[PDB]
Amino acid sequence: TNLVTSSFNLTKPMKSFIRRNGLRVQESVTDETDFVILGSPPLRRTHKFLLATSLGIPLVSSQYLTDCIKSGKVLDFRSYKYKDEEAEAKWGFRLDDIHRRTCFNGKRLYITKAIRDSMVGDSIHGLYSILETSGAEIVGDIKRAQEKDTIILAQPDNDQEGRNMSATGLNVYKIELVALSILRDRIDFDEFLID
Ligand SMILES: [Mg+2]
Ligand code: NA
Ligand code: NA
Repeated sequence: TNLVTSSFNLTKPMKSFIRRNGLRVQESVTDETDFVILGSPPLRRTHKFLLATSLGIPLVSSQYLTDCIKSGKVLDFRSYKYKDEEAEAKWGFRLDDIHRRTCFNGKRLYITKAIRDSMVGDSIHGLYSILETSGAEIVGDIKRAQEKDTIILAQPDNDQEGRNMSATGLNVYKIELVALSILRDRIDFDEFLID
């Protein structure tokens, strides 16, 4: 059984339980991950959480491993699904909505130069990873971003490409579109439209 943790301090006794009971901690979420343990509420919208949600991987409470130790047994993690009604209301999604996301399947996305340059390193890496994991095609040539139904992600300010594309009549969207659409498995374009 393969698990990942996010926003959680695995203890030494928990690592020993994992080692002795046929569990394995992975560094990254993949299709081979069976569940992700998250730190206790308030839920943090980490990269691992977003990838797990996109891939249909269950999220599990921090209490699971403690109860496994107390019981001396590998309990059913499905009985320890993560709960946070506050986050569900904030972001408009449901944690028990566990399935592979389809909302970016077949979609083409253009990310402006301003975003690419500002996010160089871990941030842009994460954005490309969530998109590609979710079946999106990333467009590199701004001239191809004119093609029908391309989703253009831009900054609301200080973004020459976003400004110029909007000036042609195209719509450009805030980067927050991606994380929230994964959580909802639905793209609510008007919420993210840049004026
Ligand atoms: Mg870590
Ligand atoms: Na962390
Ligand atoms: Na415009």
